[PDB]
Amino acid sequence: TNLCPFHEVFNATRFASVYAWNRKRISNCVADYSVLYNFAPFFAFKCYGVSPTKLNDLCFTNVYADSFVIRGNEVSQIAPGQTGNIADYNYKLPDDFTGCVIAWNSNKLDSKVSGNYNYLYRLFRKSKLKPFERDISTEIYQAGNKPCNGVAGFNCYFPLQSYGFRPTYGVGHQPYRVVVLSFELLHAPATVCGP
Amino acid sequence: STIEEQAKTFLDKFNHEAEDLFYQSSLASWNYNTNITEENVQNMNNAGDKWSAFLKEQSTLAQMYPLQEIQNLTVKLQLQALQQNGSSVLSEDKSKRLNTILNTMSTIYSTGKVCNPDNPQECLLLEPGLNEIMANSLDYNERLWAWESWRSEVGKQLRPLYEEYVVLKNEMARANHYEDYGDYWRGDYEVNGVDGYDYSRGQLIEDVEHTFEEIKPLYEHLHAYVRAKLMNAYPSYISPIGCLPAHLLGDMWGRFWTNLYSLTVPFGQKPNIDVTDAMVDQAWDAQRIFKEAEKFFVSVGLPNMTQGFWENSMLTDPGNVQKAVCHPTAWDLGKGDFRILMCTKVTMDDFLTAHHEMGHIQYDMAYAAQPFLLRNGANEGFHEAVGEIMSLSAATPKHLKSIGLLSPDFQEDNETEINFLLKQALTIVGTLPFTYMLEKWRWMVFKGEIPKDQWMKKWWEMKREIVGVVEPVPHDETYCDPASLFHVSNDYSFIRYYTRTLYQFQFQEALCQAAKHEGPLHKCDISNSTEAGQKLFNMLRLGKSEPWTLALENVVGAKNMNVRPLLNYFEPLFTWLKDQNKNSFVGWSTDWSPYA
Ligand SMILES: *[C@@H]1O[C@H](CO[C@@H]2O[C@@H](C)[C@@H](O)[C@@H](O)[C@@H]2O)[C@@H](O[C@@H]2O[C@H](CO)[C@@H](O)[C@H](O)[C@H]2NC(C)=O)[C@H](O)[C@H]1NC(C)=O
Ligand SMILES: *[C@@H]1O[C@H](CO)[C@@H](O[C@@H]2O[C@H](CO)[C@@H](O)[C@H](O)[C@H]2NC(C)=O)[C@H](O)[C@H]1NC(C)=O
Ligand SMILES: *[C@@H]1O[C@H](CO)[C@@H](O)[C@H](O)[C@H]1NC(C)=O
Ligand SMILES: *[C@@H]1O[C@H](CO)[C@@H](O)[C@H](O)[C@H]1NC(C)=O
Ligand SMILES: *[C@@H]1O[C@H](CO)[C@@H](O)[C@H](O)[C@H]1NC(C)=O
Ligand SMILES: [Zn+2]
Repeated sequence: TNLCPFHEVFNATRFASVYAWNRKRISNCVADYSVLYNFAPFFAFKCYGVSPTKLNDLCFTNVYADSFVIRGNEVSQIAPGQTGNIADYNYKLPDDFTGCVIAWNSNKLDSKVSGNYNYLYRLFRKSKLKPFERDISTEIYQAGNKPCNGVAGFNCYFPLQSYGFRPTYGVGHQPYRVVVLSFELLHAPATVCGP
Repeated sequence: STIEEQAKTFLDKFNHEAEDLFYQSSLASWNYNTNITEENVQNMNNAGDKWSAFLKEQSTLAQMYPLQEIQNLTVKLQLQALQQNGSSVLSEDKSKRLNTILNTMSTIYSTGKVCNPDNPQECLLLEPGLNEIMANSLDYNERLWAWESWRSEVGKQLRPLYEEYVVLKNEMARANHYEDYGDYWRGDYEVNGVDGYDYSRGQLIEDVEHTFEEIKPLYEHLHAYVRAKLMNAYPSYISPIGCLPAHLLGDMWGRFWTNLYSLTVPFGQKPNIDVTDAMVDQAWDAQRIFKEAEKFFVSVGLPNMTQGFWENSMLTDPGNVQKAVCHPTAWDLGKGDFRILMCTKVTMDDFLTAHHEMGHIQYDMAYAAQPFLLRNGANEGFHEAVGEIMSLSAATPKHLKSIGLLSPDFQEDNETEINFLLKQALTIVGTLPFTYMLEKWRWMVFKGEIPKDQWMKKWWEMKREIVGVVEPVPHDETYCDPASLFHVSNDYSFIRYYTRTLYQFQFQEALCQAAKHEGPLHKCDISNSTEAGQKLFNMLRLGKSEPWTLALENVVGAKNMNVRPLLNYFEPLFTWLKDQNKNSFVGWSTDWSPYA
């Protein structure tokens, strides 16, 4: 009856930092996945355990749309079994990831001449992330064997770093908005469909 | 938590902050050099200040990680570069004094001027006034006046400053655990901890001297031919067995003999191949020139220019009110931004310069994936050698024929090939004894082998002995003639111009071997050969990450700098010069001088 709010996720004025990625639960609506064919570049559109061609052929218990911003080189890390700063410490997909990854260049929106320091990412962490885990802590990373006392200094770094997007950066360093549609399959009425 | 992983993480932080801070400094420098205002100067210095202060802060923090504790050579290389970027080694008082001296000598060189003896109101700077006389005037006395006035007026000011500069730079070097400042400079070629690729600082002296011996036959015949031609034009001023007077060499110091071509041209009846006319005929512009240069690098397998290159670069003079520093330079700002600043005119000179500067960009793009601290040529001579070989290939008549600027009508006779090699030898070969002899004098002064009261005595003994050049006027120790050259008074190493010259012909012979070129090496074009492009790329992507000896091997199959490819390039001229000097005295006598 009522269309799924994909506009709210893809057309958001400002995306979340990848370290504090945004999750929107999609439920109880008709899903015109077709309307996604907007934001024409769609620099990447890769689905897993499922095919894009006629995606409307399915029914799921729940859909999760994860949104964040990274830079061009790191889009390849948004994929199962990938490795690197983003996949290790910010947003990790599982090995058997069932869903899709959509990313497009937002250099016109997320870049500034003076540098856009709104978008951050996690640079250091004691360990890797579990799939779909989120760490938003701002505790000082300890590199030495001495305690940091909640302030950055020698061998003690603030764990979160900025991209500083500028419009004249190369394609690899330009900002890209990313959406990760996860498709949940449980033993439940499976109330997300639509022709 | 080992002290190696703490350094791994310290470099992690450093790289990410450095690329952001370096970009702001690089872009502020770009905006000044392309749009000269009082405001853009402020930003350029402010961003440059925060970049320097960031580095000095990080050099201090990098020195807290003992280098010896790191097994990983990549990490050890990066920390070493950050720690030796520390001149927090002298006291604050001597550090302040040394910078003051460096600025004073720089100011004297850039602002010093001499005034004409007839008219004490008409005066001239080095650039553009005095250089104009040294490159164009055929008048003995006008050349003698400018040569002596520069040294006796500006050089004498620099003499006491250089004496204190030598002392403090040596104190800086000794406290950094080098023998002297010359030993410090030779550290750019040093390699440690890699078996079969090591290179010591003392080895550079021996390899420069060993290779220079093999140059002497070619130089002595070039010197003999040039002297014989100059004697015809200046019969009363030049001895047939003496050294060449220092003010008759084509520029202010004789660093290059390029401007002697008009008086020394072997076959002056033939033209120089100049496609400047054909380019204007076909209505080329700067865009077409750089599109053609981009096509050249694609033809060997290298990638084309990024989209931001065409958007952000300045390939023409903006003219009108907006002034720009028009010196052709290639910019690697970081974060994928690559630019070329060039006030291009539609000339063959600028068409070649485009290929040279785009060669720099190709090197910049190839090692862009390396860590920030390893994004440079393998040593100081690599980056310039890469640029030179591109203008070598693009200038050959084969390449000019294929791109349609030189019709198949033009037949290359053996005499334009001798005219071409003579002009090349005047620049490429004539500078090698000059470059070697100057840096040898500086190395000896820093080592303390030349006392202050024999500085100018030994400088002119070595000029006569090694370069075959004699001063036209005696100079006591109130002079400082080395400091009359930019690189000496502005604190730059000079041996890079010798090693780069040898590398570029080592590169070209290897790339032409991969391109299956048959014929003299000077006729070679590596266009349309992807094996040559691949062979070059394997070195380009290394940057500073591997020893320059190994990076050299990935191109040419040898671990050390070699002079044979240079002689191979100039062999046709060498056989002609030996023929030409049949009835002329080859060599020179050090005791003859033009001042009786
Ligand atoms: C310390 O380093 C600075 C800057 O070098 C930069 O950082 C390096 C790691 C590498 O990335 C370089 O490409 C960078 O340029 C040196 O400053 C430069 O000095 C030269 C001449 O001395 C000058 O032409 C440059 O403009 C300077 N760099 C900038 C950004 O203005 C400095 O010389 C080094 N100090 C010592 C003591 O070695
Ligand atoms: C020195 O350390 C570097 C890492 O800084 C090593 O290169 C990396 O090796 C790891 C293996 O654990 C790979 O995951 C990386 O892809 C490599 N590259 C980079 C840029 O990290 C290198 O192998 C080490 N050398 C020695 C001899 O141990
Ligand atoms: C150059 O800078 C001045 C400000 O100092 C500005 O008025 C002018 O528009 C600038 N020109 C360009 C091409 O950026
Ligand atoms: C040249 O640049 C374009 C930019 O779109 C790129 O697609 C192409 O692969 C590059 N190489 C060639 C040979 O065109
Ligand atoms: C060019 O070749 C001719 C014979 O083909 C020869 O006589 C002449 O000397 C050659 N020129 C030079 C400079 O060697
Ligand atoms: Zn260059």
